[PDB]
Amino acid sequence: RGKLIAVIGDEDTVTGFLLGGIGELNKNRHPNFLVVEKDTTINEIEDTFRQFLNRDDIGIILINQYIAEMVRHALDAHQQSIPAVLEIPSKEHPYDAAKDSILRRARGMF
Amino acid sequence: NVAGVTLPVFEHYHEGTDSYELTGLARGGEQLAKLKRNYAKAVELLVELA
Amino acid sequence: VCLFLNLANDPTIERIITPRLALTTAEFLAYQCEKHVLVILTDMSSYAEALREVSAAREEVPGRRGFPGYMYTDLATIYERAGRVEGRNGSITQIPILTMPNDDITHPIPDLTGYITEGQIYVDRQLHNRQIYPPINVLPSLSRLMKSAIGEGMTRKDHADVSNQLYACYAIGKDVQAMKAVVGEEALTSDDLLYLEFLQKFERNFIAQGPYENRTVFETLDIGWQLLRIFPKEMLKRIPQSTLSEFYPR
Repeated sequence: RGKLIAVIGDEDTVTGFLLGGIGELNKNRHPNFLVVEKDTTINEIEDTFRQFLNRDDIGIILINQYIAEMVRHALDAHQQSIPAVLEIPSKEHPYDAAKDSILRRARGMF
Repeated sequence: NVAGVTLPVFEHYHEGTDSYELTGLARGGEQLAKLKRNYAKAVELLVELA
Repeated sequence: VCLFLNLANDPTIERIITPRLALTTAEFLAYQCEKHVLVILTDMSSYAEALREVSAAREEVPGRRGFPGYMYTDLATIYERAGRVEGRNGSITQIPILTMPNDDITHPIPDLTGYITEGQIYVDRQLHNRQIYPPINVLPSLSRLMKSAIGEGMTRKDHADVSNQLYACYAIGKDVQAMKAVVGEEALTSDDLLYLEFLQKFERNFIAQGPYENRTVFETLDIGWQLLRIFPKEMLKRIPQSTLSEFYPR
């Protein structure tokens, strides 16, 4: 109740997660997503992720893995716990155990 | 609680306010229905992982 | 029984000759009449104090921490009037009793008594305040010649294994009760819940006895088995399987 899930994928993934049942508009008409294609740049990616974090109602941020591949700097600087952040695979590139920020702390235990 | 530490986890209170009810009654039936079943179960599983 | 009573207001020279009368009588009895004598000497610390007094009367400079420099030899001429001898059918067993000043284990009297005797029994204060009698702590206590006293033809064939297993289970249960306080009693195993019932049953049924209750060795070992039958036969690791077959199923 007090917190909502939130997405950053593509059009197909945000529609998949609306079918799942997540996706919401702010009382300022801000969405729980930011669709990215060949158009927008990475500065938009990173300040969108920043305003995703600082927003004090978001608990579970899903981010497709191939999205996070170049903004690893934005999410590795994240060190708290409750702004949970999961990287998701898809058909372009499936799940890779290498570029994970939560398997970051499992050094040696593999 | 674990040995005095308070690990925070998540509860999935299931709300119901389904807006996607039109969804082409005659254009897309069982297909989209099972699709949203799949993706809702996936949402809950990833809540668990979070 | 032959009782030699020396009181705190008696002459302090008589305290020097009390244990020597006791041991002269014991030697007569054991080595000329061939009895088995047990000699109990209560508060050797008072003997040490009387020794210090009669030493200072000779104008001798004190020694380490007050007591004369020759206190080892004087205690040894008392503790060594014991043992079995060849050709006689009698023995002398000695049970000195001390009070440790300031509960210190390195004071001259306990420290020197440790160099002459074989083992020790410990009367504990945490067990006394918890209202347990007799308040004997079995973890620091030891008998250096137990291996010789027990076994087949002396007490019973299962003595050493029952004792080893009771010691092991008691130490493990103490550790479990330590972990229980930080981990919580709702996050303990089912095998750690057995090491916490053994603890209560052991201290209240095995150790705690009763000041007028005489338990022969076989009653003691049967109580030990009644306590060891809390654990499945597969957890008693220190008992050989050739004995877990004869005494466990009862």
